[PDB]
Amino acid sequence: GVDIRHNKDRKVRRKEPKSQDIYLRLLVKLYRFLARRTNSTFNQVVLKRLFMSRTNRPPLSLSRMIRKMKLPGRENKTAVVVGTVTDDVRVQEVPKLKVCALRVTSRARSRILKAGGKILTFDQLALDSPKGRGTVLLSGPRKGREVYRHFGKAPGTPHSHTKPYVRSKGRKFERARGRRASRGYKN
Amino acid sequence: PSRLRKTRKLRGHVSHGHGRIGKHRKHPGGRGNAGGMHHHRINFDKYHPGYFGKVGMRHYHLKRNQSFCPTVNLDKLWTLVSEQTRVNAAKNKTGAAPIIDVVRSGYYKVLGKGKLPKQPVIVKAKFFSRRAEEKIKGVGGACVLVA
Amino acid sequence: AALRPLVKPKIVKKRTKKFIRHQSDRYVKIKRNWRKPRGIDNRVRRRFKGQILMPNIGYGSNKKTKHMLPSGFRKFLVHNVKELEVLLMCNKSYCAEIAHNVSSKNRKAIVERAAQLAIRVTNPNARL
Amino acid sequence: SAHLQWMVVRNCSSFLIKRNKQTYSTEPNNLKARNSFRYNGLIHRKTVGVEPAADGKGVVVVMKRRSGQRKPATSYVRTTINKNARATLSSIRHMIRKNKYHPDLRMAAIRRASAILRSQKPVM
Amino acid sequence: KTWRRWHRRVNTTQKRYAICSALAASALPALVMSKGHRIEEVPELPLVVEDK
Amino acid sequence: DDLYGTWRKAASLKSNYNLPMHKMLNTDLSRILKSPEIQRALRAPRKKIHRR
Amino acid sequence: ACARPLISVYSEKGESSGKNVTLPAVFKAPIRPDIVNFVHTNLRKNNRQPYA
RNA sequence: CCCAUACCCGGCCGUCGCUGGCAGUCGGCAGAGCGAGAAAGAGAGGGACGCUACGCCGCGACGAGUAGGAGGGC
RNA sequence: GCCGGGCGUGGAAUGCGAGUGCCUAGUGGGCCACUUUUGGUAAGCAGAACUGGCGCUGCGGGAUGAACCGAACGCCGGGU
RNA sequence: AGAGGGCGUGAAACCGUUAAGAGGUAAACGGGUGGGGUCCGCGCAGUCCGCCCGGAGGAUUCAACCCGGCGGCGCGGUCC
Repeated sequence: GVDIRHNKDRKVRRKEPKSQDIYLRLLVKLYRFLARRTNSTFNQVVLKRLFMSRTNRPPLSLSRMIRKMKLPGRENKTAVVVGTVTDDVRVQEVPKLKVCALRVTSRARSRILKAGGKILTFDQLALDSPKGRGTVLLSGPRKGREVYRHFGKAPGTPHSHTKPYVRSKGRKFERARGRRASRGYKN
Repeated sequence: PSRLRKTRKLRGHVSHGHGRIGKHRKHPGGRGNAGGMHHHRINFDKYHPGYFGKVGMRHYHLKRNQSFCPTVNLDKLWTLVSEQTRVNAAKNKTGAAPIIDVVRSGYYKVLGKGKLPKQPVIVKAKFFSRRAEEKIKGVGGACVLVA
Repeated sequence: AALRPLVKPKIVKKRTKKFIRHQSDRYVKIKRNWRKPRGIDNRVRRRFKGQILMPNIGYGSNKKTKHMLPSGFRKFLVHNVKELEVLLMCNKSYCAEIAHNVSSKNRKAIVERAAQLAIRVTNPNARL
Repeated sequence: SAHLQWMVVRNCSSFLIKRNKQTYSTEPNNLKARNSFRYNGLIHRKTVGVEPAADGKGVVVVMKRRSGQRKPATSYVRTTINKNARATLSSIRHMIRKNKYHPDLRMAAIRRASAILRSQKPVM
Repeated sequence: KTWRRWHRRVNTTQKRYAICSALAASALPALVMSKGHRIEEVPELPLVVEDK
Repeated sequence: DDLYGTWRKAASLKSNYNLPMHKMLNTDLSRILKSPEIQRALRAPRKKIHRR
Repeated sequence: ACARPLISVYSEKGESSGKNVTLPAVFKAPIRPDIVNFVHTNLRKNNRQPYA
């Protein structure tokens, strides 16, 4: 008789990707090796991020990484992002880049490579930098999905600016009693 | 796949995943969206505020084509023309500014949502905002109206 | 004179009797195959003294001797002579077993071929 | 490539057979017939294969040349060996050890050849 | 009921993706063996014959 | 080369199709893991087994 | 795929003629069984007859 | 002095944890180590087994269960 | 309210990795006991507080026993 | 005909019979052994495997060379 609780002794985390993609499953075979035989904690983060679901590795825009690479103590390092690099049409000039991502959209290749940049894949990243030396590990906006605007405290609550689920928006869809001070009350 | 569904794992278990005490009866709370002002009052206040009541003017014969005005921001304004057009202006030395016909692309109103590259344009649109007019003027362009 | 295995370890089983379904003796509609009782008052379910035993994972045999025959081998079903060339490199670990529906003219080709490849057969003296 | 194609056939191939809690591969040039990465014959660019001789006396050793990789008609080279037991073992040991041709398979291919030679030895 | 959803639809790019992955695996002389095909003697795997 | 095209020459007989991209160029990690670039950045294998 | 090899056309009698065709780039596409097994087990449902 | 499914000791099964270890099978293009209390360099001027990596291996700790939930079913 | 600069003996003992977000079933008749306690002559009565039980739980003991005393359970050998 | 005119296969409940065993706390069951059958083990003189020594044989016989063929690697430090 031991007085403990087995409620949360099984840690909930991914230990291998649910995806059956063999090219993804080959990368994990490569980085499982690099994570445990190098003391570099960079590879442990990349290993953990390869397991994650698509909703946990959101796309990195092209202008976001430009915004993060124009920071001072940089511009020689390499851009490493486990998600995918989409092209941002609302930026005009493109500096030359050294990018490593899982997947690059067709327009974002042509716009990067036209600027004399360089696109890398994760097998070529390990060849050029095994321990992750001189790289900047980035991530797209994780809570930028439309879904999180419904989360939080429920709507119809004091100071709970949360988007409700409505089948269509209009003047006669959730503009009455809970919302107008003239109709009953409001929050 | 019926072989992946839950009912395959409920075979043998008596209540079939619906409890012995509170059995799976036909309709315990009523059919549909019932009890709005009644025994389901809390659910409609906590998750659908504003569901009950009327507001506004009843417009009878709404013809959606009249109120049609698809806007375009100034951020993606140059995406309406080719990259050849955008480069041949910064290379041009006569000050010759390209004309962007917005209506041709499909939009009507121009709103100014961001920065602009400093080279003049003459946007042939149908509606403008105030701030949108400022950005185009301040760059050095012109705002021409068309119907 | 037999084809002795690699090593013959002392097999030790935690239980040798089968598990019977609850009340499988009192009825003929209740077959012997184990079904976990889910009744709310069932004695067997709530582990009373002197009842039928419920199979746990605690009765799991040793992994060193799991699926091991008394002869220190492990079975492998075989349908034709071509499915024997697999086992010519596991001679001291895996025995061969000719499948049921293999005819009598094909059984007396497998057994002596399995005598050439030195693979043990668990049902050699077949229909014959 | 080799590591790639293994993922495609690790669990779905016409040479794989699973039953009785075991797993086997009936591939031609797969000594030990094991469903393994090392021992698969279709996967790698350099494979070793030891089959019984066509008459029933001796062994043939199958090596795979490196030139023809997508030309299967000429890729595999076979050399029939019919010598004594100590000489046949030393001949297939030198083709592996003194050619650097899957040196992790020398002892494994020696077992298979010895097992074949003992089979071709007269029965009691 | 007759109005069970029988037919399924797949994106046109994935339909084209599957043709790419199918043709490329018909160029590896190892996957064609594992599919069963007795081609242990064919001269070259991406077998091309004359227009005659 | 006209129904699917190369990676730098889009397919002529499709609307705007082009081949899919590769998620990793150098596929065989065997030739990778035995490289001097990797093998210099690895701590020594602690393979001496420790039983109770 | 640092290069695309050269495939030889075979004549009607089995010999290899003088001509040589460049290996098309489609044969170098990624090998995705998961997509092939997805697309195949969703296009096989479109020839299906109803029953009720 | 007697004995419980409790406690100690030992075996075996399983789960959980160490997000543990192993691509180093590096062989006459060889030279067999990384259990070491102490932030860091065995640095250059003919030879068993193995590793279905979705595999294998080592340590600890833990194990009741209706309604209910999930995972695995060669 | 801003900047800027300087100070770690981490300023009680003990123990332990935490934080955080989704989706969510069942339930919404309970019952018993030490102590406190209201109505009632009282009740295996009705109604509460606190904690633990039973329900969902076998086991050793109380001959017998939903709740008491001990003690909570993978399958086994030895000891206690 | 162990396919005999509602006739392919011919299960269970149930019944008849034969064979075996038992029989005053209804039967049946769990755990533990014991006895008895049943067949099986094709059990009954119990291991092969290398390696070296000793004694009797028999081969076309080893090493090293010569010619032909095939293969591997090449940092040929930089072959065409």
